[PDB]
Amino acid sequence: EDTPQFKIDIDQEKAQALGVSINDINTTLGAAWGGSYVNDFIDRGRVK
Amino acid sequence: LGTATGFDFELIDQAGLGHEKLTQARNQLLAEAAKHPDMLTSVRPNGL
Repeated sequence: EDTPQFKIDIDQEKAQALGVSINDINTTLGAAWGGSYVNDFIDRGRVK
Repeated sequence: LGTATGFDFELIDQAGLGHEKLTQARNQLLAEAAKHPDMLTSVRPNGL
């Protein structure tokens, strides 16, 4: 059933006036709140 | 194909030991298979 969900509403005029781009607004929003897969590493000889 | 009167053996590290822990298990097995000359001949590693 359809739930409450939290719409955040970026203004891109007001961001352009401050010197930020939306190429790191959406990343800071996305990687903090959703999580980001960056790359791989080795854990006891396994790629994880 | 392969050959008759000859086998083909693997040596798996199934616990995440490493490469230098597998070579020491590889050298232990070959030095123990060299003291049975009446059963096993020409035992060697295939790799480098």
